[PDB]
Amino acid sequence: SINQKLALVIKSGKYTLGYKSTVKSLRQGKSKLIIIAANTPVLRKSELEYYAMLSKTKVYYFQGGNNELGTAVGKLFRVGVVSILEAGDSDILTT
RNA sequence: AGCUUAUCACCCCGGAAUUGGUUUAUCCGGAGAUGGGGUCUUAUGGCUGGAAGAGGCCAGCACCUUUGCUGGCUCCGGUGC
Repeated sequence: SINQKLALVIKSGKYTLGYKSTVKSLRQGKSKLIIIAANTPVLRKSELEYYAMLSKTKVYYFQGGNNELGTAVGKLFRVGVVSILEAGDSDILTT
């Protein structure tokens, strides 16, 4: 269950929301996992994948739109991409 | 004609729930709000050149007359379903 794993990292780990801040984290090497919404434009999705290739960052594709991804991270606004800086008690990186 | 002048739009920094901003009219923001600093269109307005030498309003003089001559002032504001 990705929703339960993603909910746990919010309460303990360090995360980052939004496209502009995610690219900054990948550029600095601080990112460990990126989650992309289903309805993200392909050109933006293609650019994010290219950035993760250069920094050797694992990419996960969320099975839902930006409305659904925002709910999973416990926010009342749409989220297009989520960058995980470091996990806490969750094992999302090892699953 | 020169300088300058803008709602909208756009850029940089930054990263938002204790949701904020905002129109008479409810729309916008992690696809990046509010905020701080910038860029641009010149509708339009301001100052200056054009240009006071013009035009306007008066006063004092010549005189059949071709008809003129000499003087001053022409400034500074307010208001709107």
